[PDB]
Amino acid sequence: DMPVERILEAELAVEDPVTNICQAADKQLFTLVEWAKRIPHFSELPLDDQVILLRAGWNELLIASFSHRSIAVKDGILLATGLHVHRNSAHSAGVGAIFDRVLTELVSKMRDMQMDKTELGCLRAIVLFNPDSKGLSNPAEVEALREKVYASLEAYCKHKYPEQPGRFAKLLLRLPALRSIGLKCLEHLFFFKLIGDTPIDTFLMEMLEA
Amino acid sequence: ANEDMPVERILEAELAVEPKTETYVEANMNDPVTNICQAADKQLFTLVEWAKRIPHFSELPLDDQVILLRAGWNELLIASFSHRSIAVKDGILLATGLHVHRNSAHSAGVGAIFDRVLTELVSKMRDMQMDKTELGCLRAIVLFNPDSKGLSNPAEVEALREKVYASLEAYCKHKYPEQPGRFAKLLLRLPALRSIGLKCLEHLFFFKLIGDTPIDTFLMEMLE
Amino acid sequence: KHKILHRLLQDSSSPVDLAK
Amino acid sequence: HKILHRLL
Ligand SMILES: Cc1cc2c(cc1C1(c3ccc(C(=O)O)cn3)CC1)C(C)(C)CCC2(C)C
Ligand SMILES: Cc1cc2c(cc1C1(c3ccc(C(=O)O)cn3)CC1)C(C)(C)CCC2(C)C
Repeated sequence: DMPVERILEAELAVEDPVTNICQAADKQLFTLVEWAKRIPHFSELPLDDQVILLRAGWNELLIASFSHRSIAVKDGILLATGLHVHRNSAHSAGVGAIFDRVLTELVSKMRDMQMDKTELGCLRAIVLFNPDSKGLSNPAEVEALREKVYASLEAYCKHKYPEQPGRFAKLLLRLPALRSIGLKCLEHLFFFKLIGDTPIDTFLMEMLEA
Repeated sequence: ANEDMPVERILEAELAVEPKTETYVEANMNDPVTNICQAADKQLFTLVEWAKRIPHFSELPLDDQVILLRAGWNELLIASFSHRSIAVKDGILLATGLHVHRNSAHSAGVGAIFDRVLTELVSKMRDMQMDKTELGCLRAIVLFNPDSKGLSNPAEVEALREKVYASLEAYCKHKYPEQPGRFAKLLLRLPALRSIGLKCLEHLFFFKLIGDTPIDTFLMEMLE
Repeated sequence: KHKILHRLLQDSSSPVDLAK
Repeated sequence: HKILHRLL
């Protein structure tokens, strides 16, 4: 059993444009570890398994945290450092194409359906409890845990949005979007450090580190 | 739920493009990469026929049918042969009827992604006993991807996609009422299918640009 | 400009883009 | 690594 509130408790308890974006992400990774330890049963896993899930997941877990929090601002992103990055700001830094992907595939669909925080935290716990991640000492423990989240998400969506029967499936069907933009964000960060013209701080660099 | 997007029509389209038993017979009783790419090219012609048979696809603007197929061919094509291989041990059945064992893929130096297909798609399709109606429904959702860059009416495509997964959900708890989580974990295979399609395109781009694998004309068009 | 896909997408029972 | 491992 993982109650959906404790998941809401976890989301709540932690709260050149590209240089500011990467700085915003570096300090959210410190945040990310403290959130995960708040997800029920996560700290029960083998520690190396905990490591694997976070290194496999961090990329999409951060995208989904700032996408949801940017539903208030229009045509822009609200960074964790309090700064707003408008679309034009990003376009004339040269990251326009992927910045728009986030705007049209995630924040707008988040806004347009009014996805709430509880639902956000469940999707983040689904992304965290990823059973196909290489090298887990027991992917079926993780899998059982992913089954507890999606069960606790369906029951939530129907008790509270009974007039929206397709809502729970609408949530799950943005996860392919989150994975596809997770990967292009990574292609970008490796290209940034290849070029060497973009400062990268020590926790973010470690996540890029092999 | 089933009235305008009926599971029975999507099953019909799936069955209509199933390969013949004979072909598996005549082929199992060139190099693997070239043999896979030749198969894939063949299925591309077939994928179109399959799309015209999906309720309402023919209604979308021609530009949007084009965008939807170019945006999802690879994922669609990988979905077909994964479920087609669900009773095969450590290998895939090609649309030409030829079997490719993972040891052939490893030999040819493409085993890692081949094993991803067997571990993340095929094997889980087996553990579940995913049927062809569910396969057709998951495929219909890939086709009806409203995120596809360039779409002229993404809202209509999202409507078509909502239609499918309302009918898919209804089928599942009708046929499998003792398995409540079954609808969810059917949908959770799509992120996996997304990464593998991406990885698969990386290989094809490599083969086209730097490689020597001959590429037939429709598959080559799909990589332009 | 995608000539294969275009040519394969035509048919008799449906119009190029007019739709209800 | 050292950071993520340490924090956990
Ligand atoms: C580092 C990083 C870089 C980028 C992005 C996301 C991040 C990440 C991140 C995490 C958290 C926050 C925040 O809350 O402020 C912001 N960003 C990795 C998640 C997107 C996808 C916006 C496209 C542009 C670039 C510059 C490539
Ligand atoms: C072209 C292609 C190449 C490859 C694969 C898949 C395809 C595709 C495909 C399509 C259709 C069929 C079929 O059913 O006949 C088979 N394959 C793109 C989908 C995988 C990932 C299996 C292994 C690695 C290589 C050899 C690079």
